Amino acid sequence: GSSGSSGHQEIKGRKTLATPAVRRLAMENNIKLSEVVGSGKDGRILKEDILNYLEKQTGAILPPSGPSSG
Repeated sequence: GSSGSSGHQEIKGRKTLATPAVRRLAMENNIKLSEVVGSGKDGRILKEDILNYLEKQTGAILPPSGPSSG
């Protein structure tokens, strides 16, 4: 055994750079802006980023933890 989890860390960047209409698109889809890899030059997260975050979040890697499968 003696198995451990890689771990988790945080990087500066409290204030997010993205339009207001887009900032909400996340709060509605429970999307972590910070996680949403912005596209705009200045890492500005555009509306497209959101639609691109779900397509990736939906097909994530997760265990069976039961009969359920999706």
